[PDB]
Amino acid sequence: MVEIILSHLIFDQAYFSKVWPYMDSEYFESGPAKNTFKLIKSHVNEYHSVPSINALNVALENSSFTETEYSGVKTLISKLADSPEDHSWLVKETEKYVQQRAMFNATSKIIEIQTNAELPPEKRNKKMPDVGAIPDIMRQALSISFDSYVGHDWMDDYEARWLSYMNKARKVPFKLRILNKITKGGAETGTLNVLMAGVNVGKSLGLCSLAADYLQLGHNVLYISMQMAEEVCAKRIDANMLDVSLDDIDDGHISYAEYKGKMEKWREKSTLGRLIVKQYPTGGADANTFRSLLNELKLKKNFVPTIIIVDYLGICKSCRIRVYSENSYTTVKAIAEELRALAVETETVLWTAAQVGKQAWDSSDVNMSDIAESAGLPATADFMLAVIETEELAAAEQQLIKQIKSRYGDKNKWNKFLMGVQKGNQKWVEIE
Amino acid sequence: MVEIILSHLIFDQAYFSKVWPYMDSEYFESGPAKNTFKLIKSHVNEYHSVPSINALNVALENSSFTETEYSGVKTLISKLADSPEDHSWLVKETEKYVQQRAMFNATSKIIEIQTNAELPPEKRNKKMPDVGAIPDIMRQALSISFDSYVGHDWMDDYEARWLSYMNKARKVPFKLRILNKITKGGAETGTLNVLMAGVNVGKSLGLCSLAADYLQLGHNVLYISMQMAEEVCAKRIDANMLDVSLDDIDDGHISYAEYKGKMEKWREKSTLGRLIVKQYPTGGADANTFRSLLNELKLKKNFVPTIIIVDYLGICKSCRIRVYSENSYTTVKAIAEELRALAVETETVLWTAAQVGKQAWDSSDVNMSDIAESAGLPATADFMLAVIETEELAAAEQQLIKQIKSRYGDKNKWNKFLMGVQKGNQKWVEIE
Amino acid sequence: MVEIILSHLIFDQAYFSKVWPYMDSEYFESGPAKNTFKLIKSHVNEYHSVPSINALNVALENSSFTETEYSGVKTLISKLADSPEDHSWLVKETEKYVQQRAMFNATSKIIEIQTNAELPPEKRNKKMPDVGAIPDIMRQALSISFDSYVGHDWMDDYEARWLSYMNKARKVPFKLRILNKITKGGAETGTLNVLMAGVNVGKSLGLCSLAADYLQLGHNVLYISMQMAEEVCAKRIDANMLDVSLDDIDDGHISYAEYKGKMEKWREKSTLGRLIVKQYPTGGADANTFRSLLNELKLKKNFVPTIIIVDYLGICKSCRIRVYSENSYTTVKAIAEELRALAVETETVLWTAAQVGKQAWDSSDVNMSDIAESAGLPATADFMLAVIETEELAAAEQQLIKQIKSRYGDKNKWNKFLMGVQKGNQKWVEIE
Amino acid sequence: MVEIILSHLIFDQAYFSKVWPYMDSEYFESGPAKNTFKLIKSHVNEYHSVPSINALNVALENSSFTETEYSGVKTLISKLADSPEDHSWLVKETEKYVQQRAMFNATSKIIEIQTNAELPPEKRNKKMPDVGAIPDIMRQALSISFDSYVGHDWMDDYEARWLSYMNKARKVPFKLRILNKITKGGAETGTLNVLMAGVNVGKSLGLCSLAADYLQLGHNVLYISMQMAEEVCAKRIDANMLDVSLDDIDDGHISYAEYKGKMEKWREKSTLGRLIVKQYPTGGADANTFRSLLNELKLKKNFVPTIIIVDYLGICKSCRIRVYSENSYTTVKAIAEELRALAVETETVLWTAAQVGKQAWDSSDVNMSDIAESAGLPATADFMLAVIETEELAAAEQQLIKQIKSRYGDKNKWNKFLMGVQKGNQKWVEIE
DNA sequence: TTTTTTTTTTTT
Ligand SMILES: Nc1ncnc2c1ncn2[C@@H]1O[C@H](COP(=O)(O)OP(=O)(O)OP(O)(O)=S)[C@@H](O)[C@H]1O
Ligand SMILES: Nc1ncnc2c1ncn2[C@@H]1O[C@H](COP(=O)(O)OP(=O)(O)OP(O)(O)=S)[C@@H](O)[C@H]1O
Ligand SMILES: Nc1ncnc2c1ncn2[C@@H]1O[C@H](COP(=O)(O)OP(=O)(O)OP(O)(O)=S)[C@@H](O)[C@H]1O
Ligand SMILES: [Mg+2]
Ligand SMILES: [Mg+2]
Ligand SMILES: [Mg+2]
Repeated sequence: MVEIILSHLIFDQAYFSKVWPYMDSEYFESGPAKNTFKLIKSHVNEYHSVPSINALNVALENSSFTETEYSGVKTLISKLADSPEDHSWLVKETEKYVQQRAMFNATSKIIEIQTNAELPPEKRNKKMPDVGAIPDIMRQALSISFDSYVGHDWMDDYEARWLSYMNKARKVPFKLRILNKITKGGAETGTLNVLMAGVNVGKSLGLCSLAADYLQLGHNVLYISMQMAEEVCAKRIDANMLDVSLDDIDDGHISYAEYKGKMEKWREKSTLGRLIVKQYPTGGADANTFRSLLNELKLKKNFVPTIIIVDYLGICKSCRIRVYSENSYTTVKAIAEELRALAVETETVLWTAAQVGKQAWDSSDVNMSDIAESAGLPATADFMLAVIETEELAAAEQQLIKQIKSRYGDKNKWNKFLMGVQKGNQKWVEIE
Repeated sequence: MVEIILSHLIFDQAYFSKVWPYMDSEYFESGPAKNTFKLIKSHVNEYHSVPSINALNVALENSSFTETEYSGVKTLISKLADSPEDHSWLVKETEKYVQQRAMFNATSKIIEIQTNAELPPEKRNKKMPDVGAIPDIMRQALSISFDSYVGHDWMDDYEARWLSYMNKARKVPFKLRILNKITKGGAETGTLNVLMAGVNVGKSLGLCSLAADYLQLGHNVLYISMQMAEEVCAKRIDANMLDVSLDDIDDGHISYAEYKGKMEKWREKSTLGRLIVKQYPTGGADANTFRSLLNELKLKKNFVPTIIIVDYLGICKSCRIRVYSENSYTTVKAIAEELRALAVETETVLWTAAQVGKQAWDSSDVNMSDIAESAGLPATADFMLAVIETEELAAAEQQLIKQIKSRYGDKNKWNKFLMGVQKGNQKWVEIE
Repeated sequence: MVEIILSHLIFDQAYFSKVWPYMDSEYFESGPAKNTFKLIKSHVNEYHSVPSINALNVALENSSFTETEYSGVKTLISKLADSPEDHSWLVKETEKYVQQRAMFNATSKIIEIQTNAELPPEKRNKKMPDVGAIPDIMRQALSISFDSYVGHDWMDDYEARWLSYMNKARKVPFKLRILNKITKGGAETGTLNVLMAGVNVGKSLGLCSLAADYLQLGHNVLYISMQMAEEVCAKRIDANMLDVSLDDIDDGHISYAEYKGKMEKWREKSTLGRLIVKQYPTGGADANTFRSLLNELKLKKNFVPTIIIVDYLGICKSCRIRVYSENSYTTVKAIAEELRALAVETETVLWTAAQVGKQAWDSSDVNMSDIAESAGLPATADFMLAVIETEELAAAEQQLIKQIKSRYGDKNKWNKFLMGVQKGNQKWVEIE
Repeated sequence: MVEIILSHLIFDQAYFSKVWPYMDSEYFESGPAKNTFKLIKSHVNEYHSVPSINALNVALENSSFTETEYSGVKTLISKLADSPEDHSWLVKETEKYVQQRAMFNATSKIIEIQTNAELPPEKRNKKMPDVGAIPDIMRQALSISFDSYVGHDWMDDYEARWLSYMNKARKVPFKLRILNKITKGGAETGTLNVLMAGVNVGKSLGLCSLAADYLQLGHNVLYISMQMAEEVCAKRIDANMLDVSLDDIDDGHISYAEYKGKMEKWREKSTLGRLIVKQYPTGGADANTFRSLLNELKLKKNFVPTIIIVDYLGICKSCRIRVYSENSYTTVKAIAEELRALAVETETVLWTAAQVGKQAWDSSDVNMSDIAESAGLPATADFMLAVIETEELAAAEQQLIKQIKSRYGDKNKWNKFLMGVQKGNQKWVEIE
């Protein structure tokens, strides 16, 4: 029914107002229909009005396509004529036609991706998406229903807004009291929280301590280590949970009986979730890789995480920018934005680590301007905490956590407090 | 390869154990292959054992099909032979075949769903799923593999992680008591270890001493040199091992009797490894060149290294970044990441050296901020030591090895420790 | 004998382990044999084992091949069969076949090289080697035997190392005993030696004196002067060797009989080499230019230098770097690395010059931190020297040398030795 | 080409004496060309003189030739003319022909060697060289050049070098006795010479003066100005040459009659050169635009300069630096290198100006350390005169010339000298 | 040819 759609795009102002915002060039044909719609779209972009038959003929004469295409477009334009119709049958039929064409294009692209990925490398016609984003494309084929959400009205829609304040399902409480106090109830789902410490100051000890604390509070935690292996992170978690020093495990001061007893005692407790550690090579995982990991975890292991942790965003690969194409600023900003998009998609608290510049190392204070790889990371991150350690603090078994970007509350209040990091047990303890 | 799959299902046993749970009748065909697999599955369900060829013939006789296909099935079971193929290739090829067939089935299913949706509701099939199920089932076809483990589970896999604590399987001792003490068992496999010092301060001296100590502990050590050539390194090793000064070699104070006698005395030891010294042009070798070198070392001789000593990573080239496309920071970070990836792939301890800045060449203390080239090298490294030499230290044949970074222990317990350095013998001795 | 080679690759473990590491795809043909070897090589790379017939004709042959290629590969794979042949005749015949194919490929390559170079520019197919490097390709093709020579085994190659020690077949002695007692026999072959003096302090008087000494020692010397003309240097050499003041050759106090006669005196001496002087514009000569000059000298003048003296390292250009960089650190380091690579490739002692920092001007002592252009140059140099004659040594015709970096020995043993400069004769004399 | 070669062997003397030693029978053909050269070689041997074309015909008349050869030889002899080609093109073309024929013969010989090598050992030719001789044979093909001049060969070019010292082939006098005294006969070709303008001491006045003394000595001078127009610079030149004060021209004291009379008086003198003034915008002239200007002047104006004077080094731009700066050190160092490269490649004396440090401005004495361009100009400059002005020197109409860097001669011989600067006529006169 | 981030280096 392409002829009817074009005719009522021309000879119906009411029809054009609703269907146009959604009409696209890939929904008609590879011949006369697409060319006619391209003519109409160019005229609309140039004059912001629906062209007439004379305007279409003039644009057709000032066009460069061949004789066959010219004749087809001329016949199609000559066949366009308004008919007595009703707005509803046309809008519903157009929605059905657009949905069918979107599904057809999506399945054609799916077949193309499958037949392209099944090719020897270096001859796979790059810039074509991989099989990993096969379902997502189909998800885009179903989100076309002529029902775009205009937005949220402050006065018209306030009961629904008020039924989001006492819900509190968005906030995931910590286990430390100070972190809950500064965040006013803990971190929120669909966010990107960051730890900035430097090199060998913490920043993975803190992530492991957070993972252990969330695990004790009945949470499913997905640790993703882009550098350290799976047994080192698991060893850190074991040291945190079992209250056994990493030196004791290395020096064999803990027996198999004690280890088994502690593990079974933790297992028999109802207030304990599941922690899963996954390792990827440095620069070999992205947002799409994490989504594939999420899907295979949900299917194979029936594991649905809420506290997804990534060891370092700077070590991950952007899923949109080719490697080493853009500078550190753009690449890191894109990676952080994609991670935040993943977090809001799966509705999980995302925790990450970030390096500071060389000038901030061995300094008694770390500012937000000391971020290493990009200034956009603080802009695209919900909460950031700076971990500072000096010789005096190290001798006191304490670290100073400074609130650098506090989006859940006022950062001026409680800006710097001293945590009791214990490096042997990979644990954070409070001083209150 | 359905014939191979069926033959190794009937005959091979470990392949049957690994591949049978991930087998469905929809993966094979709609003809003789499907019928044969159905017969095998029925037999294995009746009797919990793999059938034989005579059993297959009996099942065909008692459980019959239409002769049209029955002839094709009986001629299909005439070629299944033992054919002792290797297990890894067979498993990988079967996995690829089942993944391809799953993708084909998912595409056909989504096409059928789309076709059914187009049909009017009066005559549309009821067993077919709705269009909304198209994405998820596609995901069900994306995550199909033979990997029963998707990650590391803290509570599920408490066993097989305690084994890694009893038997280290990662630690490699240092032959020096101070380094073992500050490392708690020595450097670990799949790690990048760095000695940082000023120009001609003794980066090669320390690396040669470590190589000699590893060689005395029955280790395969591969010394790759982008500079310093080859012979020069073997002379340093000879000075360390044969207890002859460098001046003696270049002044002719050692006879061929002493040299050959000491070499054969070392050869008679059963606790001696192999030391291959390889030379590459400065800036003319990368991680892939190292992988090719390892492959040719494994082929042309029975040499698989456990220690890999790269003389200086700064004078290597990245296997991803084009030459001089990026600055020092990005290139050196990429080189360090590639070297660590090589280390984790080969499960070897990779030692290397790095230069310090121009400002630290005449300083009694060297900080992590004094690293030359990238600041991401300390981030990528697993263990970094700073070699400091001053006039007072040189007057006593000693250096000031300082812990810059340590993923093996707390860097503050023994941060700075004096080490006697015999430059004539190119040897590190410990003060006792 | 391609069929026999492939058959015994598939069906012989000993033959495979003997001949596979020396196999290349450029040896068989441009038809079925090359495709079969590609399949075998891909299988061995992927699974580290020799493929079987089933793996070849099922798991691998189902790939992107045309009908003719598919038929040829099928026929060749079906024709493969194990044949009983002695495993001393097979290896020798395979080695002969490989050598013949390498020679054939080299001949075709040099024919293509000549055809390309015969064509006029703008169509000359860059990155293809010039006509000068025809003999090296043929020589490489000649030495294509199946001998395992990967690196320098420490225990297996101590005989050759001792031969190198006793022959001292790396040292090139100086004519000055002071420079021989600190270098333990002079400079080594594959080395980069540097002089740092300042502005109008030396830095070419020293290079000219070293060239004159090497000329008197029978060495072939190549003086590449980027900053000085081909004649300004020669005249300095004449002043050094003829014991005539540099001013006397300008005012005219030396008669032609003296000049020609003194020259004839040197010519009659059999311990005199060639000091060929070649000038390049300042900033217009790289390592590739020097290689072209070496090839031209070898072909035309039959001149193979043992000493290469570049008048100034910092006014050359980098062959690897394509876009000029305002950062002097990277450019000078790249130039030094390329020069040292050239030196180790040609086994020629390479002397050059470096500029000291303005702070070091009129300073009684010059440290290594006074290097001006780059801090990477001292890291790549094998031996550096500093000239620090400020004001009083000039009145006594003296120059003090500090020995800033010494890779031939301990630089703290004889740090200063107060060389006897003579600027009129442009030479160095000892203070014995 | 063979016809031309034989014709100019018969009918020329310089061509014969130049190309006969490099002429062989195998270089021509297997029919007319080779036989005809054989006749020339035969006659050149029995009678040591070039045969007459009739004598060459007499050789054909009296020689063993097959009917076809004898005819072929007669036709070729009748086809030789005494036409006059240019010598350089003839020598170059016959060299190329000889090189191509030698390469073809060597390639055919190595192919024949390889073919003979792949033959039954019992059955092969003994005279054919072994395969190992292939790389040497090609070398003999590449060692064919009518004239070998790769650089300056010491002990092989001493007679030519002496003719350079006596004839002062490189020196260009100054017309000022003091400047000739300190340069041992003037500046040299292929050099960069700069004057260190101090505190508002000067701006082009000196370079304009240098553009008059060279003009009076007969040299072609190209004055490139950036901060001035052509008319203004030529007005400064007129002031110096016509003895008219600079302000007198603007005021109008000098009339057209006197101006034209003085100009024609200068034109009558045969000891006068040509001055070409070219203007470029500030920062819009790198030392690659100057090459284009020289090419245009040579092609169109036939003006090949011996002196090139650039108004100001700082105003110039680097050919390949992209980013320019009003007063940046990196640009000045690059500009100096590019200008000196231009001087070397054009064999011209290049003069320019640069600013100095404020300390050099306040202090009457100027140190190389006290220079705006440090380690950049006193490294690429053969001569650097420090022209500074003092109120006392001003009151006496003088300027103290100090010699800060003299590659030509000893810097301390005559370092300080007083110059009679006239600021009105823009002139330098000597002081008794 | 400019523009902007980050780093590293060096010169004043
Ligand atoms: N095995 C161990 N035993 C004891 N202490 C350890 C051990 N590993 C690490 N530490 C301590 O933990 C501190 C911080 O460890 P990490 O969390 O790995 O630092 P980091 O910031 O994550 O390292 P990078 O540079 O970001 S990869 C170190 O400085 C050590 O003091
Ligand atoms: N060939 C040698 N003969 C004698 N002593 C040497 C020799 N090479 C090095 N040394 C001594 O050992 C010290 C360190 O040398 P290396 O370990 O080779 O240098 P490095 O720290 O690797 O730095 P580079 O690579 O030379 S910039 C020197 O400063 C000397 O004291
Ligand atoms: N013709 C000469 N007569 C006498 N002494 C000279 C002569 N040329 C140079 N010198 C002296 O030689 C030294 C100059 O060093 P050179 O060997 O020319 O190299 P350089 O000048 O230091 O290099 P740069 O980059 O040009 S500063 C000074 O001590 C001069 O006095
Ligand atoms: Mg970390
Ligand atoms: Mg080194
Ligand atoms: Mg010089």
